[PDB]
Amino acid sequence: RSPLHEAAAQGRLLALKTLIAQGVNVNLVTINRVSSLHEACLGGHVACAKALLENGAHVNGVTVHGATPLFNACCSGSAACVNVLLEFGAKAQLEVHLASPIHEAVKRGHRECMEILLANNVNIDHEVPQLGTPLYVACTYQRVDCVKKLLELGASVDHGQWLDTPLHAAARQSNVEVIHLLTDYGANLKRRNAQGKSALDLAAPKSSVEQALLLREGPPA
Repeated sequence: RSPLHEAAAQGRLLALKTLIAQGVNVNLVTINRVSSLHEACLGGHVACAKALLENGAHVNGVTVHGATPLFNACCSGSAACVNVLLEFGAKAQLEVHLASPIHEAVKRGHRECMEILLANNVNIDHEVPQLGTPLYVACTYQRVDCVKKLLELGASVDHGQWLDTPLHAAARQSNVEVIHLLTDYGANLKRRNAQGKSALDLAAPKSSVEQALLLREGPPA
């Protein structure tokens, strides 16, 4: 790990540009194949990221753990970083063995980063194995604004993590607004998951979430 890595991690633009000017290797990576660009993006430091990109940093570089600069930018929640990476040719949706930027953005409630990725043609219903769709992640982590936006953009309401629907995920949490939003957008309140459980079955007894499900569930057909 180099001085450039550290300047990038800290968001120390003047030090970073000074080091670049001296001729240090912009693309030097650690044993985990982490570049200075990876560290700038993880810190959400857009000016440092752009300076590195201007000097030939690899916009689609992959760490040993499958992280790209774009994934790291989605960890930080810096929309500015996401934009500059995409400007320099970052791939928005990645192959299966690489960490998914949009799913991390949604998990952390970074709605603007999510919208930018969707605007750059990431599949709104992209189901990462065992993680689920963006809507499923949003429901798992009680990201109300992300849930609302995804539904409005046409996310498949029942598409989650194989048989676990977004409503099943929401039922395990404590957010009532998410329950009504899913229901309003046509969620199937009756269907059962891989454990044979309905959303109502999953809700905590006497909880507000359970109450919401009870109030929205139609009568026996």
